[PDB]
Amino acid sequence: EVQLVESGGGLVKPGGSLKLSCAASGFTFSSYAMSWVRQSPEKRLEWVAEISSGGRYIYYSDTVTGRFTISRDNARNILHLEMSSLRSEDTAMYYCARGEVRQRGFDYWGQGTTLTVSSAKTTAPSVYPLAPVCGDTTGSSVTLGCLVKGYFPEPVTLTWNSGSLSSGVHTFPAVLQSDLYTLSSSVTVTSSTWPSQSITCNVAHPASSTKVDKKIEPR
Amino acid sequence: ENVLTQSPAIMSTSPGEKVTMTCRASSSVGSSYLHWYQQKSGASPKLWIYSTSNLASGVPARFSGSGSGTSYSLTISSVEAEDAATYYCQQFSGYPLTFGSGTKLEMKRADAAPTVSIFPPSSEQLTSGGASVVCFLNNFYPKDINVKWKIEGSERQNGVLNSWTDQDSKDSTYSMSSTLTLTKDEYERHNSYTCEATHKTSTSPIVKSFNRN
Amino acid sequence: DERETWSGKVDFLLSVIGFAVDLANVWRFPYLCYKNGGGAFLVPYGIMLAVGGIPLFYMELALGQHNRKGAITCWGRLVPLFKGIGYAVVLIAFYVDFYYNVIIAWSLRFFFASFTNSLPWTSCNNIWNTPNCRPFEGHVEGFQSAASEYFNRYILELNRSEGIHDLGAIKWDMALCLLIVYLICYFSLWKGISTSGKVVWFTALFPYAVLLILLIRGLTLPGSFLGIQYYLTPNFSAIYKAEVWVDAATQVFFSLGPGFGVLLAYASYNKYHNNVYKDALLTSFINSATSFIAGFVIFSVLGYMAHTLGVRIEDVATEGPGLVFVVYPAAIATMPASTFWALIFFMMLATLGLDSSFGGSEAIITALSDEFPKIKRNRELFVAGLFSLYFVVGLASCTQGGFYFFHLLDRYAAGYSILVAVFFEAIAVSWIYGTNRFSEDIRDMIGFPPGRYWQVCWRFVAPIFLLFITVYGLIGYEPLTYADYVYPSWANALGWCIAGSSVVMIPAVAIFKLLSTPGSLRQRFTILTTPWRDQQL
Ligand SMILES: CC(C)CCC[C@@H](C)[C@H]1CC[C@H]2[C@@H]3CC=C4C[C@@H](OC(=O)CCC(=O)O)CC[C@]4(C)[C@H]3CC[C@]12C
Ligand SMILES: CC(C)CCC[C@@H](C)[C@H]1CC[C@H]2[C@@H]3CC=C4C[C@@H](O)CC[C@]4(C)[C@H]3CC[C@]12C
Ligand SMILES: OC[C@H]1O[C@H](O[C@H]2[C@H](O)[C@@H](O)[C@@H](O)O[C@@H]2CO)[C@H](O)[C@@H](O)[C@@H]1O
Ligand SMILES: *[C@@H]1O[C@H](CO)[C@@H](O)[C@H](O)[C@H]1NC(C)=O
Ligand SMILES: C[C@H](N)Cc1ccccc1
Ligand SMILES: [Cl-]
Ligand code: NA
Ligand code: NA
Repeated sequence: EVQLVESGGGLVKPGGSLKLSCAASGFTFSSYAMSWVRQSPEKRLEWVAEISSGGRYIYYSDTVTGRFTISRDNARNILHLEMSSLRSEDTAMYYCARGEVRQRGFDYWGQGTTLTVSSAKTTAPSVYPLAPVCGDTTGSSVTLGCLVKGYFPEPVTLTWNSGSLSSGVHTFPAVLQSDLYTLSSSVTVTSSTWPSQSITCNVAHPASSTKVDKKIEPR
Repeated sequence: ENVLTQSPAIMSTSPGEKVTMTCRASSSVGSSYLHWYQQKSGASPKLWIYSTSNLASGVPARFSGSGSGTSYSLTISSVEAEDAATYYCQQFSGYPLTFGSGTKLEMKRADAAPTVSIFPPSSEQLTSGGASVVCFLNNFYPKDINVKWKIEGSERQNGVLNSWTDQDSKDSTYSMSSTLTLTKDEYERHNSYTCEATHKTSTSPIVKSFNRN
Repeated sequence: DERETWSGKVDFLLSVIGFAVDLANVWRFPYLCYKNGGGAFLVPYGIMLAVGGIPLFYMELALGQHNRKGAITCWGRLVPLFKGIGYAVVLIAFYVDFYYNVIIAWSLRFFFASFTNSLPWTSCNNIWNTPNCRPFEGHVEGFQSAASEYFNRYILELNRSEGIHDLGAIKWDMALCLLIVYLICYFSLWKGISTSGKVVWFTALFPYAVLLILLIRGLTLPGSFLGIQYYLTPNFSAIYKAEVWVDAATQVFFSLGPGFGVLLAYASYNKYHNNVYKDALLTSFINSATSFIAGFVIFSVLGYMAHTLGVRIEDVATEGPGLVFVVYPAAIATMPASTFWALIFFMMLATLGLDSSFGGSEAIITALSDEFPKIKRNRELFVAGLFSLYFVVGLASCTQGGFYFFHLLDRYAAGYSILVAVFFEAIAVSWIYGTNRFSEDIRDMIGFPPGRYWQVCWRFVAPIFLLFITVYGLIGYEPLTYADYVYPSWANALGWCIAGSSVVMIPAVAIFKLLSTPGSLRQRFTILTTPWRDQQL
């Protein structure tokens, strides 16, 4: 039906600039005012800017005023946030949101696009298999693990056996430490299942062009 | 700027129980301008209640909203596990538009002990010059848990990373990962590695450990 | 900005309600109900109110609140090619002040006349009477009622004038009343809305006090239910005719004030995020509801005349000045405690007119105050000069032939002129400026866009609504006459001058603005159809 699609987010060095975009569809984009709303990694929602249906009334939060510029292409159905002299406080997921009636709120939201503002250089994860200790079966079941260490920026894609194996999986959110995320995943299958059948941890980190797979053997 | 403070900050509830949560503005807000959004973990916010009382499209009748001036509230008359999410209130009575600080709603359930597991560094990592022991602590409740590493019998406090999963939509339990990283030289200068989880379920810490064969 | 603002929202609402509710709420709406199928008339009336009147009424109010300037500046900032609309509207309001105040003065004149224990207009044996005088309304022209001869032969001395060419002696007792009116208007308007919006608490509220008192004395009279029957008894056969819808269209249009720049000026002192839409609806409703009520007030008494005083209902059921200055006072005089009913009736008549003259003048002052900082700095001076020009030219209507002068302006000053002005106002807003921009303006103010209903009405319904009125008002045209007198052809053409003198500003000023602008004519319609809001970013 109505659909909004933000795009353009990515890593940027401080003071740098970038242009987010939202592709409206499924409704008459000219008729509705739009807003950019961001969510910081600490999950706080913060409204950024609003533009009129006809683009003639623009409001900005004091946080971004004179740095951000909201824009509107009513012919091509595209909303725009033009950022500049970015700073790490601007790191967030940016949402594009419909909101023509104030008395009714932001009735539709995009899936969001992620801005990361850092001086950190992009670096590929090392992925390590986590095979269980010497001995000592068991154990109606066994737990296997995978260690995705030392990458930046977020996101990475972890799955098991290319997603065939979704039950029993716990994939922990990454945690930044001295400008490098570390991440891990645990998966548990019945003791019959392993090592009788291959269990591979497959990891993707597009920002660094990585695409590792790691079969787990009980060395 | 009209700050909106919400309490509680986090909230646990058994399915079927009533839940209330409040929104306090630092300035008066017209009731036709107060709204609420629910945001389930990993998803975008959804409009939920608009101008105080009005359920959004698709919002089940359990929900209701009330208030005026500087005080408003969301109420769920009988909670369901699908209702677990973070709720945000919002104003449009004035620019800058502002969102509330959130009430994260969570499912209460009967206590469950962690399934601790300890993993020695992989050979691929030791050859790198690194060494991180890992200790998964899976499927427990309530969320609070305390991991504690020991080389020999000595505890080590420095150099750790802890991750917590969001509450499971299925069994409503929590899980955690703790990673102790050392130089390979420090790892090989010593033999016994232990990781032990104090948790409410037991007075005795749950302990997993391994020597270097 | 900074721009002065209403001392409180009730002041604004009363200024608007006071402007819109005037004498025609009393002396035309009930007559139209009686003439057009009773309560059946409410159907065409309500539909015209909904698709024509209120939408135009809403529009000008929103537009004045958004652009925050008076009529000249506002239309110039909105569509410069049509800045003339502001000039047209301004001196239409200017002409209307030349005669409309005379009705108030007649009201004061009858008021000062009722300080007595036996009302003058009762009987046919006075020095001003005629052998042909009857105690009450008849249906033969040569035999007036005692109240008709009082008004005509004593108050007006209209019998002594042979026409508009023969204005006769100035009647200083009237000039005194005309002056008192202008004094009341001056000390109501010199200080601006800070006092004008406080004065209206009386002038806008007083009539309802009197409407209630008269409504009770009315409905307690013998024969009062018979009157209500003539007033409201349905007859949907009327709905079939075009003339009835035209009567509803025109009544709706002239009863609400839209396009006179009056609502524009009043809304221009609103806080920007005021809910002007809620104000336009509450306010429209009160205007019509007052007409509905007043109808009961009139026809209860009209019924009492037919039942008690022995007179055909069709002879007493009438519109315009004759109803309030002759027929109603006639009925009052037969009642016990008559002196009391007379004093509050004529007081109500005057306060009914005062709020309205206030708005007409304010449309002018505010328009000129915004075009010219010179006069804005000197307001207390400017109005004094304006009301002076009013009082002096107005002395013509205090002459013995003065009714003939009043009647001329009443026909030509604003009637045909304002309809074309408002027609361009609708066309300018919806089609040049765009409903798009306007809806967006309204949301920025009140937080939501106007519904597609209000949009369809402004874009399509309104212009052919105004068109519908203007065309039937042309096809029905006849040369001006009053009673047995027929106006001379030069008098007719002179009123056509007053009529077109304002309308002509629209194309005049458009022509003149084109010839100060540099570019090619594709290039020049655009520079003059780009809003001031957009040029400044
Ligand atoms: C006889 C006297 C005492 C009463 C006169 C009756 C009017 C006051 C009523 C009759 C017809 C009514 C209208 C019936 C239909 C509507 C549609 C309604 O549409 C909307 O809600 C617009 C969407 C938006 O809110 O933006 C707006 C009011 C309106 C024009 C009403 C305005 C008030 C009206 C004129
Ligand atoms: C004449 C009899 C039958 C009915 C009397 C109608 C009177 C009482 C009604 C008609 C219009 C009404 C007013 C319309 C305007 C407002 C604005 C609002 O913010 C305060 C109330 C106030 C001031 C209303 C008070 C009551 C009122 C004066
Ligand atoms: O209502 C009649 C009443 O007053 C009349 O006097 C006039 C007066 O002559 C005029 O100058 C005017 O301004 O005031 C009154 C208006 O009617 C009669 O002269 C008087 O006898 C009678 O009682
Ligand atoms: C009637 O009484 C009034 C006082 O209210 C007085 O002014 C007037 O002269 C009286 N009329 C006559 C004819 O005496
Ligand atoms: C709309 C008012 N009933 C008539 C009026 C009176 C004075 C000026 C303009 C209009
Ligand atoms: Cl009316
Ligand atoms: Na009216
Ligand atoms: Na009035």
